[PDB]
Amino acid sequence: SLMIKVEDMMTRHPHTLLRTHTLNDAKHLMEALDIRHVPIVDANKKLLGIVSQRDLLAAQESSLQFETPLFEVMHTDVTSVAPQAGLKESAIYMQKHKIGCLPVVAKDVLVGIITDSDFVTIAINLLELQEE
Repeated sequence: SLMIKVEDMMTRHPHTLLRTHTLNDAKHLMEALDIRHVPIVDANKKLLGIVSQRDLLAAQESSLQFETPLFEVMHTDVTSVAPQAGLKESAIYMQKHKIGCLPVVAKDVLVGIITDSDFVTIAINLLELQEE
């Protein structure tokens, strides 16, 4: 039994946006950092939702028929986890429920995110261990 917790492998201090910032802002932020998930938070860093590249692409495609506020784009259903959660359990949850990115929250405050990028890092460290 490995005791790895979500907080041990999550991306800490993720870049976030206010709900009144726009699709265009989230697009730009995603391009600048080459990321695909931007949590939406209030002034006290409390998680309100999250937008993915897929969300932005679907809104843009659905418009061909940039200024939309993020609160209109983000899904009203929000999945999150606590930082003390076990890593294997949380990954299995993400797998089973087809969740690509899982925000990590403590007392409503966003403390981190789990993304595919975090699993790459952890796969590398495990393979390195297996080699050693």
